[PDB]
Amino acid sequence: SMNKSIPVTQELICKAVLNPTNADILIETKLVLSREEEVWLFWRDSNKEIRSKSVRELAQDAKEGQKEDRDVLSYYRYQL
Repeated sequence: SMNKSIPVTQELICKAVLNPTNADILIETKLVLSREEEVWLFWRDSNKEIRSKSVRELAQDAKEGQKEDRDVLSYYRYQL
């Protein structure tokens, strides 16, 4: 609501969005560290294949003009 919660609908959406968390990857992005350290992210394309790519690689591809990279970054920001 206007800078508030009204948690009744909040707990509905919280319970609901965790059912497609069991079926997690809509293209929902998961964050895993390198374990040298770097941040990698995982998502599944339309043809249902898992893809991985570094965040800096995404940044440089966006600066290079990749439409799928644009889509992935926009989806990631909106998910955040």
